[PDB]
Amino acid sequence: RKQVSDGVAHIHASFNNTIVTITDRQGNALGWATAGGSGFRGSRKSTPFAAQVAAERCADAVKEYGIKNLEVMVKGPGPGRESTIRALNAAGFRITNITDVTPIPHNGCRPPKKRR
Amino acid sequence: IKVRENEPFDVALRRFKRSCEKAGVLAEVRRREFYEKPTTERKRAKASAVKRHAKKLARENARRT
Amino acid sequence: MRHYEIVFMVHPDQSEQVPGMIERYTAAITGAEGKIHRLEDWGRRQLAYPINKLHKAHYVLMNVEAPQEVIDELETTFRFNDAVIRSMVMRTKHAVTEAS
Amino acid sequence: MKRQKRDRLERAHQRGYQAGIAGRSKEMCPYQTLNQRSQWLGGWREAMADRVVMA
Amino acid sequence: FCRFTAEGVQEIDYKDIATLKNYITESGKIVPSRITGTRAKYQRQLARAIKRARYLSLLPYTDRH
Amino acid sequence: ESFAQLFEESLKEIETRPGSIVRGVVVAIDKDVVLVDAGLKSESAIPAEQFKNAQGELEIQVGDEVDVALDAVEDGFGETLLSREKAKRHEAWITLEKAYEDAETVTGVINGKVKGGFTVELNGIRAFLPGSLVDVRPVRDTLHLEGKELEFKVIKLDQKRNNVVVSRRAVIESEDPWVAIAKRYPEGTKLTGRVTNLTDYGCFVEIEEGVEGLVHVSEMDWTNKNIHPSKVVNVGDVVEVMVLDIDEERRRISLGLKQCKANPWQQFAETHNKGDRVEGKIKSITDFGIFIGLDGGIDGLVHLSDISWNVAGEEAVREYKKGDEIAAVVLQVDAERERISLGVKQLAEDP
RNA sequence: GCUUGAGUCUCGUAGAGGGGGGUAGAAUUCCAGGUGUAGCGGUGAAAUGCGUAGAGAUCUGGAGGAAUACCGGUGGCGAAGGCGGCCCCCUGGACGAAGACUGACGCUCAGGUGCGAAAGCGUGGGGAGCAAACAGGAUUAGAUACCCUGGUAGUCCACGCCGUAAACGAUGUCGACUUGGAGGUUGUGCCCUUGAGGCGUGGCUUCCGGAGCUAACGCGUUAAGUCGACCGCCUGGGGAGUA
Repeated sequence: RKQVSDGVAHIHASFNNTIVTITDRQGNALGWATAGGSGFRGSRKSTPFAAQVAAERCADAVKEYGIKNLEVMVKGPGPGRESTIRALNAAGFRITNITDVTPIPHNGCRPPKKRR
Repeated sequence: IKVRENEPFDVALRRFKRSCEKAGVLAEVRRREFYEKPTTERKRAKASAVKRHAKKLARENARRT
Repeated sequence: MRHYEIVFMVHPDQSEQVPGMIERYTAAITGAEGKIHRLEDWGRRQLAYPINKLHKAHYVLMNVEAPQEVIDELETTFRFNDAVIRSMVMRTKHAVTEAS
Repeated sequence: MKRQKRDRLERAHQRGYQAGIAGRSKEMCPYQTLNQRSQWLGGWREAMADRVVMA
Repeated sequence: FCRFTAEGVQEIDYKDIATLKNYITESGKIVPSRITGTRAKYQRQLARAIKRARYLSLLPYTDRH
Repeated sequence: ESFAQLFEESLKEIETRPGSIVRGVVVAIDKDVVLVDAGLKSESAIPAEQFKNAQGELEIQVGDEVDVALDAVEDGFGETLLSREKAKRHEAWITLEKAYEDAETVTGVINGKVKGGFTVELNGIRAFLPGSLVDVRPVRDTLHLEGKELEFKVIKLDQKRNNVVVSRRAVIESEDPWVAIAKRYPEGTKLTGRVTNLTDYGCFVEIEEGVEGLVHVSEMDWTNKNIHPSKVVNVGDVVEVMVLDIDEERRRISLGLKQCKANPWQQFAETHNKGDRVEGKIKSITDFGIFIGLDGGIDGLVHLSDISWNVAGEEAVREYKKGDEIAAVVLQVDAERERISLGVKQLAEDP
C-alpha cells in the first residue's frame, strides 16, 4: 500500500480491448483494470465506454495507494484512448503530462497479411 | 505525443498531433506488407492529384448558378 | 591525398587521457607524411540519446589529410579501445576549418 | 401527403455525415449551392472525428 | 516558399544543428520539402546531414529515448 | 512604320507595372461596379468598396483618375488588381517621409490594443501597432477622452510584415518568417490581416510578412457548420484575427476569428444574466419540448415545456403560445460552459 | 583527303548503379528477474488457443535475426531484371562548359555468348517476424476455401543450378525531320547577384493537347505523324505452345 504520491498511468489501447495499468514513477504496477473485465464482452469491449468504465474501476482500487497526480502514457490506436483520459480528469487526478508510446518501427519485422 | 503545459491544456493539441501522425502510420503498418501496392496506390493517388488539379482548373469556367 | 573528417566520441570519465589520445593519433598520422587541418575538441556535451546507459560524452573533431592505410590502421585503433565509443571517418574533398 | 423534411439544409448535413463515415474521403460528392455544400462538408468533417473515435 | 540553402551559397554540413533543428520536427522526423520548400539537392544533402548527426547523437531519432 | 515600333517603346516608357500612374478614367459607374481604363488590355471590374471614403458614400464620378495595380495578367478575361492597395504605397511614402522627415505628423487616434499596441488609423485606413507605440511614456490613453486627437509619433514598425505602432499625445516629446516565429506567438495576439482566398473550408487571412493563416470554418462566427465563409465575411478585407496556434514544423499558423461576437454572447449571459432579468423576445421554431425564443443577437436555445403556464406536462407549446411572437420571457439561468441559457415563461401573474 | 557521324583527353556535376566490409536506432520474438492479478487474445459474431503452474500489462538487463519510419518526391540511377539507414574500400555508366586530338573508326545483327524478379533445386550455415503444406476452431446444405488460433519448407547468407513472368510502354534498335502549353529534375552562359531577378542554352523525365495517323480507343517532337537501315515475329478458333 506503500503511500505513494505520484503515478504513471499506462493505457494500452488496442482495437479489441483497452487495459489501463496505473503504476508509479518507478515502473512497477500498482493496479490495472481492463475494458473486458468491466462486464463488457466481445464486440462491446471495443467501445470507448468500456474504456471509461475501465479507467473508473482502476482509479478506484488505486485509492489505497493515495495518488494525487499521475502522468498518462497511451499505447495503441484504439477506440478508447481519449474517453479513458477524460475519465482520469474526472476521476480526481492531476495530469502532469501526456505522452505517446505507440511503437512505430523504422520498418523492421514484416506485418501479417490479414484480410480478404 | 508530449503535452505538459499550464492549466488550460491537455486535450486539443494532443489529439491533433497524436491523432494525425499516430493514426496515419499505425493504421498503415498494422498489416499488409504488399511490396507492390504502395507503387499502385501512390500511382493512383498522384494521378488523381493531377487530375483533380487540372479538373478543378478547367472546371473554373462556369456552372450556370 | 585522401581527406578525412574524423569525429570520434569519448567515454566521459576517461576524458583526461584525451590530450594524450590526440597526441598519439596525430603523431601516428604525422609519422607518415600526412598533414592535418583541424583539431577542434568540443568538450563534454550532452548526448541526444543514451549510448550504453550513459549520457554526456566528450567529442573530438580531427579532419585530417592522410593516406588510406594509415587511416585504416587508425580506424582499427578506434575499434580496439574501450575508451572510444562511436568513432566516425568521413569523406574526401578539400578539408576545412572552424565549424560550430 | 405533405411537404419535404428539413428542406435539404439539415438533410444536406446528414448526407455529408453518412458519406463522411462510410469512407468517401473525396469530399467531392456534395451539392453545389452554398447553403447546402457548406454543411455537407460540415457533416463530412463532423464525421471524420466520429471515424477516429471508432474503427 | 523560399529555400534558405539556396539563399545562402551553402553545401549542407552536418554539424550546424542550429540550422538542422529547424528541419527536424519535435518528434525527430525530417520535415518535407513541400513544407520547408527547399530545393531537392539541398533536401538530399539535408537528409544525409540529419541522419549523420543522428549517428553522432547530435540529434535524436525519436522522442522516446 | 518604325513609327509603330517607336510608338510601342514610347508607350512602354509612359506606363509602369504597379499602381503608380494615375491613369484609368472612370468610364462607367453602376452599383456595385466601377470600371476604368489605364491603358491596359481590358477594363477593370472594380468594386465600389475600394472607392468610398470613410463614411460609406462614393467620391468619384466620370473622368476621375486613380491608379490600380498590376503584375497579374488574365484570369480568363479582365485586367487588374485593385487601386485601393495603390493607396498603401502612398501611405508608405508618407510614413517614409516621417521616417524620412525624421518624423511624420498627421493625426493618430489610438483607443486600444488588439495585440499589445494601440490601433492607429490614418485617413481611411486603420493600422495596428505594438503596445509601446501608442504612448510615449506610461500615460495610457484609457483615461484620455475616447478616440482622442493627437497625431502618431512612430514607436515601432516591423519593416516586412506591416505593423506600425504610433505615439499619441505628448506633443512636446520629439528562412525569413520562420526562424524567429515568436513575435505574434504567445497565446492570442490579435492581428489585422487582409483575407486572400476562401477555399470553402477556409478564408486564408495572411499578412505578417510572408506567412499563411487559415481561420478555417469552425470559428468565423458563432454558428458552426452551415456558415459558408464567403457569405459571412468578405473577399480581400482586413479583419480582427489573432494566432491561437503556431506550429513550428508543418508551418501552419492556425488563426481564429470567433474572438469577437463571443463577447456579445457572454454579455447576453451577463448583461441580462445578472439574476432574473425579463426579456421581450420572439420565438422562431417550437420543437415539442419548448418554443425557442432567439432575440438579442444570436443567443441560442431557450424556454423548456416545463414552465409555460402553471401546468406541467400536458401543454404542447404550439397550442399555448404562438409562432413568431414577442413574449415575457425572463432568464432564470445562464450556463457559461456548453452555451445554454434557459429562459422561462411561468413568471407571470396567474398564481 | 575533310569533319558534321563516331571516339579520346583536361575540369567538374548529380545519382536507392554494382561488389566487398563495418556500424546505428526504433520495433517484433524469446530468456532471466521485479511489481501485480483475473483475465488475455480474436471476430461480422464466436470458438479453438494462452492464463491462478501467475498470463495480458509495466519496468530493468541480455541474446538473435531481419527490414531500414521520417526524408520520399507520376523524384533518381541502371541495357533489362532491379536498386532506399549511415560510413569506408574497389569499381561501371551518364551529363554539361571551353578547347585540343583521331579521321567514317558507323548502324543493325541470324547463329553464339553474357545478364536475367519471384518460386524452386543442390551443398553448408542461419532462423526474429511472416508464412505454402499441415493441425484445430468457425462459416456453410457441404467448405479439402476466404475468417481466426497455431505452425514446417521457404523467405536470409555463401557457393552452383534453373532461365521462366501481365519479364508490359502489352510499343525491337539506330538516325533524320515535323505547330504548342504546364510542370519535375539536373548542368551551364550573359546581364542591374544589385531581390528566391530577367533572357537563353544542353540532358533525362511527367501530363494535356495541335496537324497528321488509327477500325476506334487513343498516340501526338520521348509518335502509334513523314521517312531510311537492319533484325525478330504473324497468317481463322479449338487440338496446342500439346504430342
